[PDB]
Amino acid sequence: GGRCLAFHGPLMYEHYQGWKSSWDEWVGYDRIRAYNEENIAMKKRLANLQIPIKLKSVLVDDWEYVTKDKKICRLPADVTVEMVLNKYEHEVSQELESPGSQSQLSEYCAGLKLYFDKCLGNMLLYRLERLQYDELLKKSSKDQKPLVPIRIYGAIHLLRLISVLPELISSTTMDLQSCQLLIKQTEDFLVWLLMHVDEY
Amino acid sequence: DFCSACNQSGSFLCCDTCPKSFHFLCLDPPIDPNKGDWHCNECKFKIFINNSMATLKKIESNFIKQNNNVKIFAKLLFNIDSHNPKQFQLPNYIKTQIDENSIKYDFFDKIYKSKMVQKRKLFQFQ
Amino acid sequence: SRGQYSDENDKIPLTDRQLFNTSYGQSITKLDSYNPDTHIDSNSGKFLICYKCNQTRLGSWSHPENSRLIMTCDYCQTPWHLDCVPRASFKNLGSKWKCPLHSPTKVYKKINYKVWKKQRLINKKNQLYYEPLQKIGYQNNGNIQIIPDFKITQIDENSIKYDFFDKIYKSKMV
Repeated sequence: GGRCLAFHGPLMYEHYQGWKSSWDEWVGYDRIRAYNEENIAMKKRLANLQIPIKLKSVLVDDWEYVTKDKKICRLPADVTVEMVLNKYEHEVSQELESPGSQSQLSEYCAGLKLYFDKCLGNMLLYRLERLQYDELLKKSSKDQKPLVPIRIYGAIHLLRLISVLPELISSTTMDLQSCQLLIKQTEDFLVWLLMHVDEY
Repeated sequence: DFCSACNQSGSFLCCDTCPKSFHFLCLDPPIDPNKGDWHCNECKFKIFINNSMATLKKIESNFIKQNNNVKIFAKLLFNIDSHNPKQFQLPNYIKTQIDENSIKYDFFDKIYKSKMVQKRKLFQFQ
Repeated sequence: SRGQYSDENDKIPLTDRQLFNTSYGQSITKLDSYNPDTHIDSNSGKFLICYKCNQTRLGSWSHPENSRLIMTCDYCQTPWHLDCVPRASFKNLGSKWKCPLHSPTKVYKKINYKVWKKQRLINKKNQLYYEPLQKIGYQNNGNIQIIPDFKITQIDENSIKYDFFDKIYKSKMV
């Protein structure tokens, strides 16, 4: 189909056109069109968005509170996001999600875990919290093991993380209905945490 | 001098390529200072991509062929070094082969969980 | 020739050699005389296997009535018997013979109605813009292509199966 479809420089392909039969080659390498290499280099140089107002008091309460206490005083924190992320597949996915595939919850949970795996160092880092992360990386470098933040970080910063993702969501070229779905599951998250006030 | 990632003054720290002022006790990369040289992440991607190589070609175009278990947000993962970090703030308004087996197993588990939620809904309907 | 619309749906006109002086037996028709050359493709010399029934049904010269007419598709070269799909004769004059297995140009979904006369493809210049981001619940209303302004996505088999199962798992309650 069409009139111009060639992996090499196009010669109105619909094999090297305009040449004899003793020049064919069908080996496999990388392919680039480049418009016949800029038309043989111009013929050899001419022949040479915000969260809804439902439970917004939490970040107001925690903005003043992290100035001197930072919401945590024990480095091996007993609160981990692993169980509260695992409970989503057993509590809200079996009740609120429409019958079908739970990919929109499980895949998003795995993506949130992957984002939390490397989100440290660039964002969500108060100054003394940065010092605490520095001392955690110092004490975790004595056995040349990777720093895994699933066992030393609480779930209290997850609310701030879903507060600070939407303005960097629109920082890249992205379709609007993906952001609509993002804010939809953010609304689902705040619906789930509306009555579960003990863990946060 | 100043700190773009601290919104303060602090001490003075300089860089060989793209010299910017930051805190000496808090390095811009996540690697702790507790060094012989310091290289910022914006300095890194610049000297790596933004100088003369693959400006038109998207590096993140072929990043999906090896990454698994993240699909919704992938363009923002590429430019994780192009933007410098900053201190805490808040606006006043608010105040493929193994991957094929992996996705096949995920679809298998999702089909079984669909069977379980079908059983749950016909149990709760009756 | 006179300045009419001519996309890939319409077949090229047949020449006078194939239409007037195409001998007697041939007569631009395979319904008459034994025509075993229509059952053999010149690309590989193998047998054209029909999609519905997996038989070429060439038959024998001693029993010409046991032979079944077959035709080659004009898009994917898929063989098809004349008795499986309801059709009397071949398709030589007019549009190209589109087998009933591809994407139709216009469909109807009565609910007044939506036509969706396809997008008839865009050339390989900068107008053809690709953006694969989301696989579940895109609502891209078609015009997709399969990989291993007019917005199109690089969809695969997994995403199609996912949204199909999602839609028929929401629709089985109604």
